[PDB]
Amino acid sequence: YKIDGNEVIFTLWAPYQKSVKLKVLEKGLYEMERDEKGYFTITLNNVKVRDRYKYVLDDASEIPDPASRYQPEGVHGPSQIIQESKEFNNETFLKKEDLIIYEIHVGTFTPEGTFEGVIRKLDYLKDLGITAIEIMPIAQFPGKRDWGYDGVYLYAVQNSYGGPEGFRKLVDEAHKKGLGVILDVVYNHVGPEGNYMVKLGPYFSQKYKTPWGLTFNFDDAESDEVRKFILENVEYWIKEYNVDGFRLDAVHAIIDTSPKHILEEIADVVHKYNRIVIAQSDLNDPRVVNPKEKCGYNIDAQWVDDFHHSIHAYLTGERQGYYTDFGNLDDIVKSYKDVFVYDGKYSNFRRKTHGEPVGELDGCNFVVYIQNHDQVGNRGKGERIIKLVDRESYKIAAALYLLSPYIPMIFMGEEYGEENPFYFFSDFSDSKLIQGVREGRKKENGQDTDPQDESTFNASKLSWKIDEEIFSFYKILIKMRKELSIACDRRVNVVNGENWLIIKGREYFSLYVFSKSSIEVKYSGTLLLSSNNSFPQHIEEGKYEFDKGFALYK
Ligand SMILES: OC[C@H]1O[C@H](O[C@H]2[C@H](O)[C@@H](O)[C@@H](O[C@H]3[C@H](O)[C@@H](O)[C@@H](O[C@H]4[C@H](O)[C@@H](O)[C@@H](O[C@@H]5[C@@H](O)[C@@H](O)O[C@H](CO)[C@H]5O)O[C@@H]4CO)O[C@@H]3CO)O[C@@H]2CO)[C@H](O)[C@@H](O)[C@@H]1O
Repeated sequence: YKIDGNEVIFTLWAPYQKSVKLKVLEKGLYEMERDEKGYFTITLNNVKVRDRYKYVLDDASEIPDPASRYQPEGVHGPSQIIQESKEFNNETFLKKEDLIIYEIHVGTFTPEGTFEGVIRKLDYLKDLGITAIEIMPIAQFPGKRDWGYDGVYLYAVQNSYGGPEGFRKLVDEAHKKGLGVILDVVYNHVGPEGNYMVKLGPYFSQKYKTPWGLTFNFDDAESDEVRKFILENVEYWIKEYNVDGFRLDAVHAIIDTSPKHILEEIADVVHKYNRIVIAQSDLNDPRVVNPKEKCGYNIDAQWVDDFHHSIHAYLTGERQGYYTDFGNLDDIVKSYKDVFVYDGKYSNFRRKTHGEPVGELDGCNFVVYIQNHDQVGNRGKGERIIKLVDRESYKIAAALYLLSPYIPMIFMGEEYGEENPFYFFSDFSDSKLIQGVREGRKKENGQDTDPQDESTFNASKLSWKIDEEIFSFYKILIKMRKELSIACDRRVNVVNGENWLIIKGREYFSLYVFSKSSIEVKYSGTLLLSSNNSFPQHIEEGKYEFDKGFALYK
């Protein structure tokens, strides 16, 4: 819908449909006008905020507005008219160079499990030193318990998180404290329950498919209209919620043979309105992130799993699944200096040459992390990294990524040493999709807890039980990162021995000692932070025997 004066126009794209009725609960049932492209319209003046509606089909069946701005009673319920309060700054205050990201899943972040709860932690976040929070998909999904990837109404803010007014409030309040909100949005597929679009027109592709559901149609017959639906969604989050930016989910699953790729156009929209886009890409292809004049889509930054895997594999000894491609110290140094470990070499996991070099792009085209919703949640037993390594090792990990040239991302809970798992959970009601997610989860991941069990979700709620030592260490890591100008700067000299490595920047050097070992230190510096009490205040060039631990010098 659109609010013009006293009156509101309803627009529904539905080429498969012969005629559609607008049905406003308590008001009437109105026949809509059809243009030759398959759009049905009607201008109404008896309509006010909070009115509810559905569309009734050829079928006589009723369905919610797929473009709904609010789904008060979940995915099968009526759509409802929201206040179009359309103030948005023309510019985000977030500077990409300065970005430190905090990943949040509203549902489990906080005893409340709502936006209100996240507002309550804003001081904490601000003080920690984070500059922007990334919110996992809030697009209306079935039930109350879901990561968000089963979202099925791209424009509706999940009822149970506190709806539109809550999300709006969360972003006004984070702006008030000087933090940005980044929104995780899903354009690659659509959840299995509560999707009605199939009945309306070719929203989805015959050609291609994703593991998680039906993919959008961007390049076959009738795709102008769907390109539009997605592009207007990024416009909408910006204007109607004043979001600062986006993390785009699984971009490698957004397939488009059009003359200009839909991803280049998404970036275009966000840049038109001066915002930030991060892509999750498994492609290891600089094309996602390269400028247009270099044939790229010009997305601002992309997740680099190779950094995370390097660290995790090495430190944990783990080799299941994608970890088989990793394990050596080498892999960490590689990712530390060429960004991608798979930059065009053979992957035994994938059984093909994977990736491409990234060139001279600086570090702030990439985001790195030792934890996140996937790298915890996709483990059968949801274990956080903190269960898989010792204490020294955990802090060494935090240092490796927060002191890296790349944009770092903390996974809610990581900073204070959360020990509770993060499981896959879902809340479908359809007994065939309940049966399907359980059997799927059991076999891709070896997940023994039931995703549809409420306890599984509860187990995943952050404890807020603070480990002051770990928390303090993060606080300083973040501070020192800013003071030392580490951000984006790829000019780092890295030496390694069997069980240690030293990384040296323009302003600093770090000691990463994985086992007691004897090291030649080529620099002089004074100590900024350390994982132990065993490193000197001031060190000089010379050879030293260190115990497992990390240290930072200037
Ligand atoms: O009817 C359609 C479809 O339904 C069924 O599929 C079910 C799956 O079996 C079940 O596992 C579940 O999938 C979950 C994933 O388990 C979970 O990992 C998550 O994944 C999202 C990530 O969180 C997100 O960050 C992103 O990450 C990556 C990709 O970038 C890339 O590297 O590939 C991996 C490998 O999977 C991803 O982790 O993208 C993910 C998806 O957006 O969320 C999904 C969705 O909830 O869910 C469905 C049903 O709930 C059925 O079995 C299937 O056969 C059928 O075709």
